[PDB]
Amino acid sequence: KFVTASYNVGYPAYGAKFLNNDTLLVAGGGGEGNNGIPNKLTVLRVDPTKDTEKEQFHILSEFALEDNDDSPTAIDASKGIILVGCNENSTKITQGKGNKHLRKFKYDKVNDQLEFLTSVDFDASTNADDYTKLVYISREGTVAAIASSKVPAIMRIIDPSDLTEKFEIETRGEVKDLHFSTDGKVVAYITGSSLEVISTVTGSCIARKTDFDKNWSLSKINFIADDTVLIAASLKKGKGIVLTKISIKSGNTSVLRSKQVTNRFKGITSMDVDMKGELAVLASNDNSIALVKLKDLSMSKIFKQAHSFAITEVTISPDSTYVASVSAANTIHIIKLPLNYAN
Ligand SMILES: [K+]
Ligand SMILES: [K+]
Ligand SMILES: [K+]
Repeated sequence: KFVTASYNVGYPAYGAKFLNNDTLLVAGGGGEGNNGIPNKLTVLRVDPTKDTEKEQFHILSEFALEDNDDSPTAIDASKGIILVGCNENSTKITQGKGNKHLRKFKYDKVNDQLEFLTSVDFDASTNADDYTKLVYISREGTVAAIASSKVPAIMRIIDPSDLTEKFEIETRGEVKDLHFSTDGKVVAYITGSSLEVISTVTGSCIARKTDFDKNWSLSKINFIADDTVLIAASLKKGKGIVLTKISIKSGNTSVLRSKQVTNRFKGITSMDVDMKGELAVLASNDNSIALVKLKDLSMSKIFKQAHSFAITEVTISPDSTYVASVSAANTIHIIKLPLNYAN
């Protein structure tokens, strides 16, 4: 019923995104050391049904980042535009030489090749410990949002064409996760205990919510419909994951439905929702990939030990055919779903 396949990409992977139905973008590396381990962007064609590794995972192109660059920490892609969070060498950073840590690439869909376009230093930081925590770009590729680990927490909303900052949002607490609505006109973000919704056009508040259970730690957020977000939280005391749907309208929010979908794990490291808005995928702390059917908020399948440790990102192809996950254990896990699985 499910076809699965695994591949060792050759370096610890920290980001993954599907460029189309069939093509996976992966980013990561061994970091800045003179260690014989590359820092790379890798583009692969995947087909988990085939018999050999070369057929299941075909590498279309690779971009070698600097051997003395940090490993990439975050990526996203939309319509051939690729945005990558990646510190330069710590020495260059520390000695005030500049940190072009937000980089723009182009994937040529016909050439399959990767091109470095331009990069920019947004944080103006001289602390090598600061990294780009979140990188997201809207479906149409017209707006993006990035988030530093640095203090105080700031969300920058930028133009992906030339990497200019549209506006700077000083968030109140630490930004946990982040998502754009499908039209790209709204970005929603979460801290550990609040939801904030902002227009990407004006920078104005649209809606806000802070009355979550005090035992909840908000973890991830994805849009599932035009005016509806899905928030994943973990139990502070106890073990479990709550998925909640919150509707956003006219300055107010309302909880459509809330439900704990499992008690098997303590927390999750990644979440994605398919474009159809029907399926959610979770990557757990204990290294599982879980499939959640959004109509019922029910967990319908768990792939135990899909990586050996640290699952960094999970991504669903636009046709809802493949579920891809990558980890710091150097592995890529591919799941093929039966057609209309969630239905
Ligand atoms: K290296
Ligand atoms: K890194
Ligand atoms: K998200």
